[PDB]
Amino acid sequence: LYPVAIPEGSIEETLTDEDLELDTLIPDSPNQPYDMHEVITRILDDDEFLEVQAGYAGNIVVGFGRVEGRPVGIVANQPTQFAGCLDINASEKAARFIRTCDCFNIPIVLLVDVPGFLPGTDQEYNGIIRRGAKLLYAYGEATVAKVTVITRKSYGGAYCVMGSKDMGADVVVAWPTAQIAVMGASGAVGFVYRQQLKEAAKNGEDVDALRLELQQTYEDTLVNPYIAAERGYVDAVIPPSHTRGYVANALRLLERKIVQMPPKKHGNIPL
Amino acid sequence: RPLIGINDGAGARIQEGVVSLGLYSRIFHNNIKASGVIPQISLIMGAAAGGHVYSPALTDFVVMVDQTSQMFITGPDVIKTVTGEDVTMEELGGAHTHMAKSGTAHYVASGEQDAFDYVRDLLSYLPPNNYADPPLYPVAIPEGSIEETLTDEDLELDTLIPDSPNQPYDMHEVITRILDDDEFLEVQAGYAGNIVVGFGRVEGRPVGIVANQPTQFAGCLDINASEKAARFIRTCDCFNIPIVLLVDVPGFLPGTDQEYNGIIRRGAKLLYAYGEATVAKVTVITRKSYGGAYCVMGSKDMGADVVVAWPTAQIAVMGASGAVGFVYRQQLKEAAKNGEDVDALRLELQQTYEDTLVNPYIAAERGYVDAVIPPSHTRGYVANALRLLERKIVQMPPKKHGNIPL
Amino acid sequence: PRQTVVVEVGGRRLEVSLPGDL
Amino acid sequence: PIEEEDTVPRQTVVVEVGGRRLEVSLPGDLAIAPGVVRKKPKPRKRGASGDAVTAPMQGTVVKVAVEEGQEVSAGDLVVVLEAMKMENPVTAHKDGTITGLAVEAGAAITQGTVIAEIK
Amino acid sequence: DHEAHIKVLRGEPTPEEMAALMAVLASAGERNMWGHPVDKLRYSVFSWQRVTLLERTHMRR
Amino acid sequence: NKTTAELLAELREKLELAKEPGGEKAVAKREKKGIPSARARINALLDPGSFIEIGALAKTPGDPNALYGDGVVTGRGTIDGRPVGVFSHDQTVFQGSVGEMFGRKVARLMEWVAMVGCPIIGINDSAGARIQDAVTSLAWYAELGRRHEMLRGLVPEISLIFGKCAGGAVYSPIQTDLLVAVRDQGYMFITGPDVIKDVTGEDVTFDELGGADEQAKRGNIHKVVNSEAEAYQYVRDYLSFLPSNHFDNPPIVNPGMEPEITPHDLELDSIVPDADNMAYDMHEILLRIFDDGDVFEIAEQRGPAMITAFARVDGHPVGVIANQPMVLSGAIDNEASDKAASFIRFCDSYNLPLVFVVDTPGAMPGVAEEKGGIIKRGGRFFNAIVEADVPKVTVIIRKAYGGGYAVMGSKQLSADLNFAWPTARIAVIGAEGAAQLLVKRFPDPNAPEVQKIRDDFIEGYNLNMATPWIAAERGYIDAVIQPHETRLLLRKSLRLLRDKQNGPKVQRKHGLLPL
Amino acid sequence: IRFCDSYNLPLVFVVDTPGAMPGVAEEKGGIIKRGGRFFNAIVEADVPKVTVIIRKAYGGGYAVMGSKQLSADLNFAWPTARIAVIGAEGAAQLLVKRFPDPNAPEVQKIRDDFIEGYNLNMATPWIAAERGYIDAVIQPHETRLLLRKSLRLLRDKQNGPKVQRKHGLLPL
Repeated sequence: LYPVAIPEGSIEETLTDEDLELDTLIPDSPNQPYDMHEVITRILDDDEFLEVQAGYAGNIVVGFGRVEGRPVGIVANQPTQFAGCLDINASEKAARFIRTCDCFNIPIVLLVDVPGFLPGTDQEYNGIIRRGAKLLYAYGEATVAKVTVITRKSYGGAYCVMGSKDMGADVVVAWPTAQIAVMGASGAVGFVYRQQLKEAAKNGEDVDALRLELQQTYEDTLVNPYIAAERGYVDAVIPPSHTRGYVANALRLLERKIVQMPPKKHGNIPL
Repeated sequence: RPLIGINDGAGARIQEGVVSLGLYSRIFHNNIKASGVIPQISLIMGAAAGGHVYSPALTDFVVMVDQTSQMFITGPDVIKTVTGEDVTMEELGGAHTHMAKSGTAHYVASGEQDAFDYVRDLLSYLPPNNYADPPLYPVAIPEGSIEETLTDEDLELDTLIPDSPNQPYDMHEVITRILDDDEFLEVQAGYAGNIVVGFGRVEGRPVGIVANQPTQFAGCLDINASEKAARFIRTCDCFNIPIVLLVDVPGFLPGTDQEYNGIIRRGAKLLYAYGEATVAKVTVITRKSYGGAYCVMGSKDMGADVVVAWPTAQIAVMGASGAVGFVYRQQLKEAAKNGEDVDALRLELQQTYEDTLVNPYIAAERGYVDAVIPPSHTRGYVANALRLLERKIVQMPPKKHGNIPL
Repeated sequence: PRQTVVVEVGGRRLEVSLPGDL
Repeated sequence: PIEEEDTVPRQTVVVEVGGRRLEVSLPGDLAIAPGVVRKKPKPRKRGASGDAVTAPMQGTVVKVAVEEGQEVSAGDLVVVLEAMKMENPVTAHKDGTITGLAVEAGAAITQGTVIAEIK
Repeated sequence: DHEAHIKVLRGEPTPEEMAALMAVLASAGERNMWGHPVDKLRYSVFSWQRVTLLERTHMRR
Repeated sequence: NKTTAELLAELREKLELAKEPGGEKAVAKREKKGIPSARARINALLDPGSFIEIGALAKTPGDPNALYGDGVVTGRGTIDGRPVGVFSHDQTVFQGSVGEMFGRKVARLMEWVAMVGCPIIGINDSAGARIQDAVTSLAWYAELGRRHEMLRGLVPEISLIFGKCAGGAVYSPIQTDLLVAVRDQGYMFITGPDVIKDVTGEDVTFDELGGADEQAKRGNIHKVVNSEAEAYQYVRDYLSFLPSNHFDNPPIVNPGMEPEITPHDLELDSIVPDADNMAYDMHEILLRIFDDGDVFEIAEQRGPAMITAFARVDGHPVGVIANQPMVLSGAIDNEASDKAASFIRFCDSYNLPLVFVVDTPGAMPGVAEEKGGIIKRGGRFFNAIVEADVPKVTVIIRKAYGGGYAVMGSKQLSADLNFAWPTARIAVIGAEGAAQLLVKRFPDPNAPEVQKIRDDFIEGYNLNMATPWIAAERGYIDAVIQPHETRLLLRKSLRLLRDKQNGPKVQRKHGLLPL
Repeated sequence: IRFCDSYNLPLVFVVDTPGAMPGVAEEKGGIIKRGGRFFNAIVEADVPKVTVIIRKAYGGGYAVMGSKQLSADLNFAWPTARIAVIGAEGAAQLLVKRFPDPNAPEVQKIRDDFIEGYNLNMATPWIAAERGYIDAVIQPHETRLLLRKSLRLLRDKQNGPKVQRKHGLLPL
């Protein structure tokens, strides 16, 4: 625990100009990616980030840094690689890194921007169900301080493989641009309004205009952090600039943490 | 108490929204929490889709129905849209797919009744929790030495191994003779036939067999076999079931595919599983145990409690073909310089090495093999070892958990 | 089976073969 | 209890069979104690090289044959014990010197009393 | 034979009465340490009962 | 190269040769001496056919003319159907000397027996250093010495000295819990008579320096027997009282015999002599107060004023410490003290209740005792009896004075139940000592004045002081009982105390013992 | 040893002994059992154990004075060290006893030949270093700083595996 003096004041009083760049980091169009290192290096002390396996599974970024002298392991989705999808390689990379952190009591901070799992028969035949269950198992067994920052997408099962409150995330915070949903609105519409698309097709209406209008309504209503915050899965919706403050303060609060688990010899991780 | 999940559901109920994802997260967290505490068995009985797939993966055993059971994360139409590939659900995630290719499924029942029968068979071997001893049937213990109590079914082993080291045999011939009542519950029979793993009994006591299979890939260890054996061993050691290795391994499966897919990292898992395992570990060596695969297939220093070898065992650093090429490299080089019949010299040296070192006795001499036994004795030695090692007073340095290669 | 139960009656040994299980 | 079968507890019952008053002893484990072993119990008897001459039973010491410091040989008389007005001559079990002597004539004596020490 | 037998201390039955007697008398005649109380007891960090009760329960067979 | 059948036959040939790896010459020499083979010995000790040999073909690396087994037989066996580990030195190979593989095999067996948790029996024929590789034997003596500590207080260790246990070979046996030796065959010494002569010129025979009876009197060895068969029987009996390990329970044998007051109990009412100077054999009490005559005596010759024995109460094993008035008036000498202490600690480590049968004037006064360390040995006895967590019950028969009263399971030092027979005499010192000390030294003369004044003081002291009634009034003893009560009262007392949990005690690395 | 282990003091052994003293006085004194207790104490002790061998480690003297085989953690020898079962003179006596000593110059020659061979090839630390029984042969001036470095490393020594039980046993 390298000593550093924390500046006194509120979380919003102590905002640096570098923190304020997070408020403008996220592109307006959800199709435009951004480099998650821009968040990592700003929440970390001194931008010092020891990336582990930088050339492997670049769709997820894992590595060490410090938050107020405390070592942290950062695990983060990377939109510029495979749109940030989870896959076999990223799941195994993250799972082992998490388990090493948990062995040595290094808090884990998750930066989440995940649309889902990389579609493909190659992923299926190589075991994405069994392989991806390892990242669940690692995060669920991880008893160290686990904090989650949601930046943009957290869809479907990947909202669970990235660390949700019921997976024992100690603090979950979302940026305003977070998008927490069962699936993207384009897919959701085909289920939720299937009956209206049916009757529109029987009437021969402009079913593509109805598709667009319904998808718009869905995205405006549901594909936002507030529903999750209402259901209590996101503890706070914060301005991005606050993220460094929130991570630091939550890690300090979670410096000491007891979690009770049933007695076992060992865990039978899915492989 | 054991948990049984009969799974048949297509995804989150999207109308409910995120609530579904929260209760998925809770179900998964409970499956992790319970993992290694109580046996968890899943039966897929339909199209399990979306989040429904991770719960089976976190449970200890997965039964599927041959054509009525599908598992996949993403829909075939999604796959088509994003990649153009056309697949039916059956091709994508049918029982054959998850047995042979993905290796997620443990059994592919011919029907729902067969599936239930298989799950009852599993539960017959499994204790209700890690603080319980496996269900131990009383047995008519025979009395006298192994020599005095050999059955003819045991004597059948004395003639089993083919004379030529290059001719394979079905290891089930050994398994069903050493196990009680010939009855063996194979796990993942279809996935990686170069390793056979499953449950049985000896003197009524549950055991986990793990065995090389000479008939496929010469019995090489590959990635799939290494992971199959690792997870089966770890399940057994979670639930106190002692494990018996039947070893006939020439080495690892050579190839750039195996290397690029990580035979190093993913084969190291079987090392981890075996070294961690604190239940009784008995090794019988039948023909080969070479090189690194000697270490992986339960060497003594890995903490094999009882290691025995048949007289046909061949325990060596490498086969004589290569060993000659290293041990006699200089002499062969001189014969090549002088223009001798270097091939005849190789043949003579190879014969010499085969006759000298490629046998069990060198390892018995080092004490890596406790006894070189007539094959018929195997069931006696196994039963004696398992009867004595009910409780092993063994421990490892206190840790939160292992950092298993993952 | 038969349960051959030995009884002593005034010192006379008297095996009674009962039906086994019962 | 002298043989192995004698160690088993027994319950005695009266059984009437056709009116005949039979009396029957039932062993406490008969298959007609989770790890109890039965074996022939050892008699309450001392199955020696030791120096002590010891009284074989309670009685009175009607005669003392030895004197302090005398040498004796195996079979020589040491004392006579009157028990129930029967003579019980007690004799030296080994050769050696009487080197301690507690008894005297007319003394009442209990079993196992060390009469004398032969060294 | 050191087995403890039944014993007819008094009287003699006929064989038929013995058959009735014996038929009547014959007609009349896994560890799971999960949640064992010793785990439920609260011990001092230095309490000797951690040896002499807790281990002497969990280890004992 | 070879068929399976040819390989199997070659195997059988090797396994047969491994039965006599020294060959015809060494067989000849051994049959000349007339000494059974190490494996015939193991086969005699173990239950018929129960032996599985481990490392039969183990052979020293790189010596081209090494011999199988490296000089030791090692394996596992049942005795009376219960597991044991066995090793036995094979004098035919390298004179039985400790090689590398010999060390490895015995180490592996000690690991196995610690892992399963079962007794281990060594059969100790001479195991000297290798003539060709002495430093190896030095290292493996140290290795086995280390591996004993994983066994101490975990599993019963026995050694059967059937030869000259000479030099560094002694370091492993002396760790073991029970040493049996054979007369005129077993010897134990750290240096040979010849070496002693050369260094010092002191002259001693093997019988004087080494001999088994001398070592039993010195207390290095627990039993001397006349034959190996007797040794094996003594081992079977010894183990018949003991659990396989610290955690498992001992055999329960013939429980519930004689549920009532017998004539044999009523005979105790008159077994204590009327005159306080009269000695008697304590065995006349021990054979009657326990379930039967199976009082299995251990270390008989060592400190013969003290009896350390196993017995059973209602079929449960108990360790019995009794004084022996027949010897040294029952005074607790140096060897009685150390015998008691070690027997106590053994019994506690194997959960045997302790029954103390007291009849002692206390420590033996004298210069040879003081110079021999009676203070420190008694301190060890004091410590052992309070360290022991087992049920402790005491029966005071006649005199129990001073430190004898203390160490023989007083209620102080935390004995659990204290009974006295009405003959008991509890005091700091006997009437003779109290008179000779305080009263008699005031007169100058041994006049018949002081004679009658002294006799009257004895008369008063043997009534008002050296009687149990003070101790009973103060509750130092819990009851004064008629002797015949003792057997059934012990059954009830140990039944009550069976589940004793001792405390409060603070857990620590270990206690400390005057050493 | 047992006191130091109870109060967690590291144990530094400084060894220079021919081992147990020969004689009937010591034998009748019990040297065997005291040695067995010394063996027990040193193996029982969990504290850091460091041994410096300064010049003579024979037999049980080697074993008991913090041999690695008896769980000494770090073993150092000065180059004067001599590790053996017995000294050269005793091995000679074990040899010249082949015949009755004539005091002949031939026998004195065979004796001194054996002495010098033993003192060069046998009773020297190099065989122990080769076999790794001792971890270093060190320049004597190094010893103070090497003790510091070794005990700094061993500060947090946890001994294991050990099986907890009511107590061990040592032969009283």
